[PDB]
Amino acid sequence: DARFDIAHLARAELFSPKPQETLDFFTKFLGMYVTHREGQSVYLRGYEDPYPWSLKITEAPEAGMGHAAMRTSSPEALERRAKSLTDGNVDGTWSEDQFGYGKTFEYQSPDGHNLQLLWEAEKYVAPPELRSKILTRPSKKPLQGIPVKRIDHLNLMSSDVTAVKDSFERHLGFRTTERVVDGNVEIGAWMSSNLLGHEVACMRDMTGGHGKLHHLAFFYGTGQHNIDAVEMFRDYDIQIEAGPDKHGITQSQFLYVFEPGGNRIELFGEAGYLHLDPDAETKTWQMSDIDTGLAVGGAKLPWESYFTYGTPSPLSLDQHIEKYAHFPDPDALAAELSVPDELEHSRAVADA
Amino acid sequence: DARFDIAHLARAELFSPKPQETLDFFTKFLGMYVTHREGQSVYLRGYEDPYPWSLKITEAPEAGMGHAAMRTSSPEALERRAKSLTDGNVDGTWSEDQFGYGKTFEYQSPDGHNLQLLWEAEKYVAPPELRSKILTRPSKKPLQGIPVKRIDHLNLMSSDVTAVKDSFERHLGFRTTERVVDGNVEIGAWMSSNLLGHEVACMRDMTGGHGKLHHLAFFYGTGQHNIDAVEMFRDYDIQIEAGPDKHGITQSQFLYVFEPGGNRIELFGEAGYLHLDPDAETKTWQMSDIDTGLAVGGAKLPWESYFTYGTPSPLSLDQHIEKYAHPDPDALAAELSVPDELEHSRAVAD
Amino acid sequence: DARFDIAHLARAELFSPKPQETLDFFTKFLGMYVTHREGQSVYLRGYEDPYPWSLKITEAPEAGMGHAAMRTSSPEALERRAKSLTDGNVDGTWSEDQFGYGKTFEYQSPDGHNLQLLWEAEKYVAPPELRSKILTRPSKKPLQGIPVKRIDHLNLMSSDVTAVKDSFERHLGFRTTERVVDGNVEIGAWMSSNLLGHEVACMRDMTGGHGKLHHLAFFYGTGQHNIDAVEMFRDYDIQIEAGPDKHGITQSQFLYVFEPGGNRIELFGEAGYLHLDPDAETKTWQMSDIDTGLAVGGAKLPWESYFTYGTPSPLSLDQHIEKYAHFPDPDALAAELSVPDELEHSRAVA
Amino acid sequence: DARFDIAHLARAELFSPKPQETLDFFTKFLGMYVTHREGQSVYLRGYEDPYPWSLKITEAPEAGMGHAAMRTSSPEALERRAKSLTDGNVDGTWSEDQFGYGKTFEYQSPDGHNLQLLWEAEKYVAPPELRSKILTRPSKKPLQGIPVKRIDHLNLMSSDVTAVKDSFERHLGFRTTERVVDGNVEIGAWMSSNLLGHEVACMRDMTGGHGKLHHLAFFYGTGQHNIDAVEMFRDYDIQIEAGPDKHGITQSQFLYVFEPGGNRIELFGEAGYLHLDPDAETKTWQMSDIDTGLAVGGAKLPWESYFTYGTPSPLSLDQHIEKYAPDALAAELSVPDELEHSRAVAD
Ligand SMILES: CCc1ccc(O)c(O)c1
Ligand SMILES: CCc1ccc(O)c(O)c1
Ligand SMILES: CCc1ccc(O)c(O)c1
Ligand SMILES: CCc1ccc(O)c(O)c1
Ligand SMILES: [Ca+2]
Ligand SMILES: [Ca+2]
Ligand SMILES: [Ca+2]
Ligand SMILES: [Ca+2]
Ligand SMILES: [Ca+2]
Ligand SMILES: [Ca+2]
Ligand SMILES: [Fe+3]
Ligand SMILES: [Fe+3]
Ligand SMILES: [Fe+3]
Ligand SMILES: [Fe+3]
Repeated sequence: DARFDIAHLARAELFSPKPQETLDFFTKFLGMYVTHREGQSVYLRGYEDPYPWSLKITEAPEAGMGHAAMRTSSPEALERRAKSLTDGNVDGTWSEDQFGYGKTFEYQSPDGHNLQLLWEAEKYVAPPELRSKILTRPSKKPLQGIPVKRIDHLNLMSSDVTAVKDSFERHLGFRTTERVVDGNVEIGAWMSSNLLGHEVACMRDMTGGHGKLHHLAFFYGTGQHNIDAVEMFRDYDIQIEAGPDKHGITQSQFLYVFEPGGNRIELFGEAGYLHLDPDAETKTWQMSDIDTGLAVGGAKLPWESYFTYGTPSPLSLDQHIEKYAHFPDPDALAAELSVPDELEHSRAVADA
Repeated sequence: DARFDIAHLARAELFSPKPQETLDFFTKFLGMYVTHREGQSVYLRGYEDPYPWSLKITEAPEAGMGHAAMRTSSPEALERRAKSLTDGNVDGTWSEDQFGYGKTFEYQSPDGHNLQLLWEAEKYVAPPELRSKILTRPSKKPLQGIPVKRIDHLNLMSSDVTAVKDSFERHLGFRTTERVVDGNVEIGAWMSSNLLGHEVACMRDMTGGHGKLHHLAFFYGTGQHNIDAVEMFRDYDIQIEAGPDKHGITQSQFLYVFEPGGNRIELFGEAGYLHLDPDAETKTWQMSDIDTGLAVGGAKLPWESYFTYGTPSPLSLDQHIEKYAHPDPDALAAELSVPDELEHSRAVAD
Repeated sequence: DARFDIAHLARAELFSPKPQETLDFFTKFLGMYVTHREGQSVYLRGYEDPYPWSLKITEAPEAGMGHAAMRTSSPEALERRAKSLTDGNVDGTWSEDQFGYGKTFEYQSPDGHNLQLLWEAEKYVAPPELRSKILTRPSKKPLQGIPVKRIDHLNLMSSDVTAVKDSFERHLGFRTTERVVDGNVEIGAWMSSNLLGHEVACMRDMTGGHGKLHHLAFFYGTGQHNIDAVEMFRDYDIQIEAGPDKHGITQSQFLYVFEPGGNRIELFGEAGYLHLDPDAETKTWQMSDIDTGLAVGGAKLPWESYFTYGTPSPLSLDQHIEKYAHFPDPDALAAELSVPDELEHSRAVA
Repeated sequence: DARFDIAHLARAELFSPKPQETLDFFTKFLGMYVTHREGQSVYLRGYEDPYPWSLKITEAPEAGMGHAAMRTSSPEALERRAKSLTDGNVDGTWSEDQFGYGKTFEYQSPDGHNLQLLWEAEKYVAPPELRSKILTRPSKKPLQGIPVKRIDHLNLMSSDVTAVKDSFERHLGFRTTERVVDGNVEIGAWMSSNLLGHEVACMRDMTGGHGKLHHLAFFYGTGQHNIDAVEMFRDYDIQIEAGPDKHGITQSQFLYVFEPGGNRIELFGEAGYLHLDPDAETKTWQMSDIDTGLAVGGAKLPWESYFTYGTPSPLSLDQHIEKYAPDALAAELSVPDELEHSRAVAD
């Protein structure tokens, strides 16, 4: 019974070709605290992240995810999960080289995403002047930007959603709370080891790419903060993809923006739907279900980015939107033909 | 100085070919109180509308606005406004035939919209069991749907925005707070006689049509109520056009839906930007300004309805969206008349 | 490792001497669905409660909690927890007499609270016309009142908080996320088996009573809905105890009211602080810590009800408030002397 | 017909004996822009204040209101209002000595409050990098604190509420939208020249004092910003008096705090009830009406500060709360018990 072996998503690393601008996004707009700098990397936490960092920004020639690490529910759970992966012929490596954390198992998803498992995590203790009167809160909410509380979840792009889902289910004990299917093909899976709808999702890469990041998400817990965040991004020249609105899938209040390095960042409002029922069936969204899945309100997710752009991208975001909006390309048409039309021409999709 | 002669938008009448479904939308979803029924009409108010009705639903073979009435700030202001219109060769009629109101001056905008001015308005008094402990609140907030407080504003579609704007400015003393221009052509004007951004707007009908209703708006004052409303509309099968989001123009939180009779209804969240500065210049939105004007967030206003559909429509809403989403030489004529920064804005979906 | 054996709080039963008024509170104000009636009981769920009921209202001569049931994470977990309790000399009984559920283990807390454990629970299926387009949502959000999504948590009053806490920790595998201490005495414990701050809390009965209910809580997930709920309760004559505000303890947005039968009901806004860190130390609130624990904002929790009234009460709520506000009683003064003054004269207490 | 002669509340000046801490409160917590410094004063605006300042912070030995200025609807309206006041034997002064503004009429309320009228007001224009894409918004919302949009309203404490009300009604053309009465005594009056419930209120000073400031208020327009603001104030050691909640009177979402200099500041959420009906009767709140007037929710307004403390105060805030938790008893006997022992009052 692996169900309870993974506790939560501890941290993630973003690659940025504009590391200072990425850093300024996370500090000046999202009010994250800087806890460490070393080499070409800067380490940040939200004010309610429990460990010394949840986000690592690393200078790189391209955008994308350096890794994501999940924290286990015990040291024994870490041994059981690492052994399951090894016995499943997954190549792993043991490391202990990150500030604030100990012994870490590194491996790749079936599509090449860098994933990590750990137990050993230091509990962040604030300097006295940053301690909160709220005792569950390890540091005061900053006075900068619209500050995020913590990391929320990860959305991976895969050439094969089922292979990534089966890895999380079989080796990590995750359940799939919700998925989107087109005939017999899984094009999205939302997975969790706890009450959350998901901490890890996987969506089909319609461009044939491998091992990409769709988005990293941070948590506000309040829908208004997405309204405040989008008004900030609009007036301070950050590109907005879609939202604020509410996904039918997970019932999460969402806002998607592009940080200056080109990674897609999601801001999450109200937690939404907690999976208290311990043996709920997977909810499967068909193409007849699909419209509400994307957005309860009037929001339209752009075809030319949402369904096709992740990081690293062989094209700039501008070049990507150009190509997939046809500003035809055989690649763009291949993507269009692989996607079912109820999804492609949904009232919750706009095609530039 | 006509600046202060119009107090507010008192009421509007919608025509509906599905009058019971229209009624059910306003009572079951928007929790409006029914205060009267007469002939082919039902009369409603939101719980903070001050007079016995703000909304009249009238059975008709087509959708659209039967009329809108503005209340003046005094009986003398009513005489001054009616005289200004008469002296400007606007042909008006005096009537006194509506429940809850008295003497009314009826006239047409330059584009044929049925407009009215009145002073005499009964103050709604609730039955004892519906009185509020909040003394400015004339009736308890209902326990039905996501209830609207009151009427908010009117958006008129016109072949000629400037002619409609000039009428409100010159004859009613309105100021234009904000407008959208493309070269020398005004494609929208937002007009007010008070601190509100607007109680009356006028937007260019890009199909060349005349005298249509773009939308009637009702007020919540809370952005969350647009979120609650859109979830209600989504799960109870009302068509949603755009929002919830926030218009840069007026800084209003908006949600646009179609009531079953085909009229566009807007739900307004937070009041937004109050015009306290008594001599602010008109803010002119160009096509370089335009994206934020439509929506601060990621909302996309559909080309195929928002810019082209109003009531009455020579086409059904489904037939309209079919035609303007495609080609039709009429749809292409509309596309060529609209500037591309507006047409291909990141705040427009085709 | 019992940590993961309990999944969540499935349901609770309230006793009411005004059963029809209690039912009207939960249906007309809180928009709960009625799924079953049997004997002198009615069974209700919120629109996102997974089983056919989360709330049972039972006619009785006094208010209070008939029982609360927790659902296990497997059938094996139910056998393990029942065996732990039996091996600990706790008297249990096996039953299967409730609509929508199967085999149930009934036992009493160390202070006499009726607690139950079960695995077998039917999944509620709505009639076709009440199914949601939101596939995690088993039934549409109703158009009545400010509807609650689901049951949230339980707050038990005990003569001995530690005895109740040790039962949940040792027999059910709960962790204590937060607690309030006065010297060496635990006067509150907040306990969870999952990411929630708590599904079960226990607070010290300062009157020397045993086995009472402090409150049952339902979930909105949205702070505005506590604002909407309190405005509804205010204008429709429900007694409001405190809030809306936010507890420092759990970081939960709260509103406390009394349902007409005399039970204290809490409405919860935003989920607040999720316990993602699997081995966080218990956070201990002292009397120097205390003010923020009660309320982040300006809310004052009334001494004369919050700290002293639970159900069943030897007095009516009005008689209770009379006695503990001294409208002195040696019993009221005994309660005052047992409570530390930092708690009693906190800026978060009136 | 003076009804339309006053447009809005342009600005106010606060006195502070802790001028730097007061400044830090308005910049670090409330995100106000500093536009000028001169002598012992600093000038600030919210990002949607139309003129170069709405707030002036002035070093002084005691807290309180230096002045409040209302903007008229025309230059002629300024001449008419000034003439009405002088014809009523009110002592007025003409001045033109403030940054961002021109010709000003200064006078005192019947109770000694420093009030001003002006027409001439410069329109603030942001530097290019601070201009908003929202064209009605003259400067970007700052990235600092929970920033206020603009000044909202003023609440004056008076030994005689009726005398202050009569001045605003008869000389400035304000209407009283709502008031609280006890028998034939006005305990509160909420006054407006526009759709707002009020831009000026006056409440009875139960201590027998004269000419005090109860509070100055700033606008968010969003209830959540009061929630965000109170959490900020709680964790950064600002004293919170009451709220967040909603006043039945005006239907305004409110939060009351003390800035470090001792002045009471109110943060306003949703605008609430707009007075569109041009000839609504004044709504009179009795002592049977009273509970909802104070707070729709569970909020309790503290007797020991809310009903008795204003600036300048002969006592520190701490000394005031100490005393009001013969003078305290005189205050208690003058206040009717339905107000004093309301479920919306804490002692
Ligand atoms: C399209 C549905 C969905 C749901 C939850 C997410 O966090 C997300 O990015 C997308
Ligand atoms: C397109 C800008 C705009 C602004 C305010 C409105 O009420 C509206 O309907 C439209
Ligand atoms: C006194 C702190 C507290 C915290 C959370 C609750 O749900 C509650 O009822 C009380
Ligand atoms: C006590 C009622 C009330 C109403 C509006 C306010 O601005 C205020 O400060 C007080
Ligand atoms: Ca296709
Ligand atoms: Ca064009
Ligand atoms: Ca039974
Ligand atoms: Ca004591
Ligand atoms: Ca003089
Ligand atoms: Ca008294
Ligand atoms: Fe996501
Ligand atoms: Fe509108
Ligand atoms: Fe509780
Ligand atoms: Fe105020």
